[PDB]
Amino acid sequence: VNSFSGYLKLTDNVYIKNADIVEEAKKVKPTVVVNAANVYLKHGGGVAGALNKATNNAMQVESDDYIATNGPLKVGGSCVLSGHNLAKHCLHVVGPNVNKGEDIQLLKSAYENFNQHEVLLAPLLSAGIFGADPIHSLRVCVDTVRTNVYLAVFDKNLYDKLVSSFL
Ligand SMILES: O=C(O)C[C@@H]1CCCN(c2ncnc3nc[nH]c23)C1
Repeated sequence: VNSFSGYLKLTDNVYIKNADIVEEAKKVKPTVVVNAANVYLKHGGGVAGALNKATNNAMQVESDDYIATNGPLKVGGSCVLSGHNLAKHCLHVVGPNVNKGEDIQLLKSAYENFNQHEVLLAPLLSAGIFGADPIHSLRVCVDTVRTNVYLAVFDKNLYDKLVSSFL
């Protein structure tokens, strides 16, 4: 038993809810919140901008130090940093950005990072401003992640569509 509430169960291990991941994160304090990061950890908009804003820019400050030491992430890759006031840890995961021409097949590699964590609160990778089809992101998620993932979908219209079209 864990503290996530109001989720619909899609599979043995994948759950979904219409929620703001920032507000969901501040209430659950999950062990891991996933950020929809880019390779530079420049948290300007979308989920990342919103998560970073909720940390009063502390996420960005920590991220800039990470990049200065380690260089950029790979598309499909991840790093674990602090969760600040939102979670114990933040798993920054880089899904392909269709609006940059990145290969959608890397979406599976991106979701594989979730398997290193027993339980996660996450957005749909490559959705939103990253330009992928969220229905496809949810299919790849279900077919790739084996650990317990709680998906927060900000848009109520999208949430209902994802549920109604799920196979
Ligand atoms: O509806 C969804 O979950 C998908 C969208 C796609 C566009 C970017 N996204 C977001 N952008 C800015 N703030 C957000 N807070 C929660 N999600 C946020 C998520």
